[PDB]
Amino acid sequence: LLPEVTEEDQGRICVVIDLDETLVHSSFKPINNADFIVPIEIEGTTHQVYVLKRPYVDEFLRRMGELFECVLFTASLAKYADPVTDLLDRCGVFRARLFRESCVFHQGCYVKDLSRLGRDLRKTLILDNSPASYIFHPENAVPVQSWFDDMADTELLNLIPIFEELSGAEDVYTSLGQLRA
Ligand SMILES: [Mg+2]
Repeated sequence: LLPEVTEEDQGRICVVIDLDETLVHSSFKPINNADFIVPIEIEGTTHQVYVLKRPYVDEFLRRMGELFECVLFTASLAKYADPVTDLLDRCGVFRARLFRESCVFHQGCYVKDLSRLGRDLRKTLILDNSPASYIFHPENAVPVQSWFDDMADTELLNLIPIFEELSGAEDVYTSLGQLRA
């Protein structure tokens, strides 16, 4: 599902990161406030999508790129997720981008089956505001609050030390256990 790990990612934990409401929040409603506007052609017609970036996402993503092998894994469709991530990931942090079709369908949910990834699950984390994405691996999860438009959010700032603590772990199940301890 994922390309072979690179030379530089060699010993790194693999962190799977969701897009909508975790890193960004999108809408069809025009706003003046928006960080990006992306044209998406819908059933062959063209819809402006207005995207707000979550506070600190740029610095959060940069640090993560220094510490982990970062993957984007979203249940949204590529035609949306690729341009939005292209503009969001202004430093090239994501090694891979997986979309709706790499998810499994579980009666109406799209689950991110971490075991299809080709990485040691003892060295994999998932960051996602929907517990339904991680039905099969809640023990690898680092939950995060949904975000929409709150400019005073500091959740990604709060989480940086957390991942800083985790980044050298040999088994995430032990580490998350001691973090929660
Ligand atoms: Mg989400």
